[PDB]
Amino acid sequence: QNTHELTTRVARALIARGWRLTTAESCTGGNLAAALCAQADTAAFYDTGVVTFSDEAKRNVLQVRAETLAVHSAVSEACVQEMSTGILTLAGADIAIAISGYAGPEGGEDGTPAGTVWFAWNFRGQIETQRMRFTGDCEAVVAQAVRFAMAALGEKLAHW
Amino acid sequence: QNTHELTTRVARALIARGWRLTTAESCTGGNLAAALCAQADTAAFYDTGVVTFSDEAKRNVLQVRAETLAVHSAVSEACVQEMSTGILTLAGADIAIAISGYAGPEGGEDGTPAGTVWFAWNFRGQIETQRMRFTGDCEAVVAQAVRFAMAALGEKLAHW
Repeated sequence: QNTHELTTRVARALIARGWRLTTAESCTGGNLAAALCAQADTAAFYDTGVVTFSDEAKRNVLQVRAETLAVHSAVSEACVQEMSTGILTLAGADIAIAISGYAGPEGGEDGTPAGTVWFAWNFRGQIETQRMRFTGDCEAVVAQAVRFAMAALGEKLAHW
Repeated sequence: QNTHELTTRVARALIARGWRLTTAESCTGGNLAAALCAQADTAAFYDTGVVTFSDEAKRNVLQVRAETLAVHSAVSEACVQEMSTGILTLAGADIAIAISGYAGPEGGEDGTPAGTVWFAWNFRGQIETQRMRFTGDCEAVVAQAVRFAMAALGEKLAHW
C-alpha cells in the first residue's frame, strides 16, 4: 500500500479529533516524521519528531532508564513504552508513537531476527504496544514499519 | 545525483576524523536523518536528529529565541544558527546541521519563494551558513536540500 495515501487518511482523522501527534524513531530513521511532514497540513496535527538511534540517545533525549535498556535492550516493549512517554512529555502532544527495531540486514546481538520492530502508541499516558517481524530488505522493513505505525494508529483512533 | 552514494562518501570522511554529527530539520521532515540512518555504520558518526516543524517546536526543543523568530522568521540565517547551536548542545555532538526552509508548494507568508532553504553547519560552535532556492516540486526540493546539506559538509570537512 501507499504510505502517502494512508497517512492522508489518518491525518484527517487526527485533525477531526483535534489531536496532536509526536514521534520517536530509531531504526525507521526519521521516515515516519518524513511521512507526516509530507502531508498538506502537517502543522494542524504534528510538529515534533526525534530520531534516537543509539542507547545513549534514547537515555539523553527521551530519558529511557539505564536499567530498562540494560535488562530488556532498546528493541523491547519496555523501551518503546519509555520512548513514547519521553517524547509525549517533551513535545506536549496528545499521542506519541515510538518505534524501535532492527531494520537489517543484521539481527540483534541477542539473536532478535532482522525485521523485528516494537511499536508503542501512547495516548495521553495510556500505552498500547505491538511486536512485528517484517520480511524484506532493510528499506522495505523501514517502509513497512512506518506504514504499520500509521495504519494501526488509524484503527486505534476510534477506541480512544 | 544519488543521495545514498553521496552520504556514504561524507560518512566515511566523518568517521576518518572521528567526528560526531547531529541534525535539526524543519521542511526536510526527517529525510536528512533518514539518509544518515540508512548508512551501513550510522552509530559510528550519528545518533540524534530532531524534526521541529513549527515555531513553537523550535523554541521548545532547540531553545530558538522568541525574538529571533519574531524578527527574522524561522526561515532565516539567525534561526538556522540558533537551531544548530540547540541541537549541537542537546546531542553532545561535534558538528550540527540545521535546515529551515519552504519546501512548497506554498511560499513563505513573507513572500519568500517556495524552494527557499537556509542551512547552517556548526562545527563545535563555529557556524557557517548558506541560503539556497531550489527549483522543483516539494519532494524534489526536500531531496535537493538533503543532498546539498551533505555535499557542502563533505567540502567543509577539510577546512575545519
